[PDB]
Amino acid sequence: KSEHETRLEAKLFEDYSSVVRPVEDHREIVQVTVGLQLIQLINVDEVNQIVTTNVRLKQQWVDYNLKWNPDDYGGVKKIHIPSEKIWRPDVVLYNNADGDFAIVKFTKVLLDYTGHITWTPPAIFKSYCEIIVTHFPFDEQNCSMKLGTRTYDGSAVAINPESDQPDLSNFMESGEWVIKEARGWKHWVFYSCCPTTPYLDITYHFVMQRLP
Amino acid sequence: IVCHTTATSPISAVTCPPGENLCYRKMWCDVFCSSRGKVVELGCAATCPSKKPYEEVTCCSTDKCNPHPKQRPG
Ligand SMILES: *[C@@H]1O[C@H](CO)[C@@H](O[C@@H]2O[C@H](CO)[C@@H](O[C@@H]3O[C@H](CO[C@H]4O[C@H](CO[C@H]5O[C@H](CO)[C@@H](O)[C@H](O)[C@@H]5O[C@H]5O[C@H](CO)[C@@H](O)[C@H](O)[C@@H]5O)[C@@H](O)[C@H](O[C@H]5O[C@H](CO)[C@@H](O)[C@H](O)[C@@H]5O)[C@@H]4O)[C@@H](O)[C@H](O[C@H]4O[C@H](CO)[C@@H](O)[C@H](O)[C@@H]4O[C@H]4O[C@H](CO)[C@@H](O)[C@H](O)[C@@H]4O[C@H]4O[C@H](CO)[C@@H](O)[C@H](O)[C@@H]4O)[C@@H]3O)[C@H](O)[C@H]2NC(C)=O)[C@H](O)[C@H]1NC(C)=O
Repeated sequence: KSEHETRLEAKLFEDYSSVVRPVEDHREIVQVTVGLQLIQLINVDEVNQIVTTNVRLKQQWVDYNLKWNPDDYGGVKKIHIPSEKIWRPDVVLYNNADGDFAIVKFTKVLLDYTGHITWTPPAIFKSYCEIIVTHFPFDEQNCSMKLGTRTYDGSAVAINPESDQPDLSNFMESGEWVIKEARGWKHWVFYSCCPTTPYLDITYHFVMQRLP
Repeated sequence: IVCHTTATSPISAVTCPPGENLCYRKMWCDVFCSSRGKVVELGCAATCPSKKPYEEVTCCSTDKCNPHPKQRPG
């Protein structure tokens, strides 16, 4: 129990570095599964067409150096540890309407003996929305959220959507708006600094409509 | 006309389709401009794409005349 967990945590971090990618050979590309969970629309600014939403960004990846044998620690096969203690891909929202990056809370991660990490930090995103002016009335807007690693490019870390659609299983509906459609799309983007290596992003969007 | 394109990764050169006779390059700054430089979009077009206040678009009619800004055209 708690006696063994304390033990294994000390063991795991006695010689650990959160500054280098958790792969045995630097040629390896870290595979990170990313899944956006929409929790609640908390603010709607119709003049600027900005919506503030409460979300959670579920991230999963394996840390080569964080493995162990359950038998060596009283059968413990999983433990919770502060996210600040390990390497993280630094996935960020970068089309935050007000600020240039969203509000986030570094919650604990779930780590199992195989080195598999599950991190689901909550965040407050501010997104610009585009009015869908196809049909009258124009009571529909398309809000997007672009996510990608702040520093690493596609040859170091690869983010892959957990699903084609954001997770709305824990979404608290509004009494005045409804989410009609929502999807995430992965893109390979090139920047002027780098002609050969693309930077990756997963952009999630949701179309919301005012109820009659 | 053969044009460079960012529709593929890595960037590649493709025979532009019927109707598309221009090669173009669009660049603009996003939140990472100070470090990665401007976003680069390359492709084929029938007519030069509209430019925005925050977009920089250039068009041309020679083979591979729209390379990544860090590479020679042609
Ligand atoms: C609300 O606002 C939202 C935000 O603005 C808005 O979101 C946008 O929605 C649209 C959809 O409506 C999104 O458009 C799609 O984008 C997809 C992803 O685009 C990126 O990736 C592609 C592909 O890159 C891969 O493939 C090439 C080679 O083809 C490689 O070179 C790459 O390395 C890469 O390879 C990996 O991935 C492959 C899988 O695709 C693997 O095979 C491979 O092994 C690798 O793993 C790039 O080309 C894109 O580049 C373009 O865009 C960037 C920047 O965005 C530019 O810089 C660049 O110059 C290019 O312009 C980009 O990086 C597209 O894949 C997807 O394309 C399909 O649909 C379109 C149109 O419908 C077709 O023209 C196209 O041919 C594709 O067709 C296939 O899929 C459709 C289904 O949609 C089928 O109908 C069709 O028959 C065909 O099917 C075949 O292929 C399928 C797989 O692709 C397969 O499933 C089928 O079985 C079949 O074989 C499309 O363009 C857009 O991204 C969103 N934008 C954002 C910002 O999120 C939303 O619309 C708004 N909503 C409303 C209601 O208003």
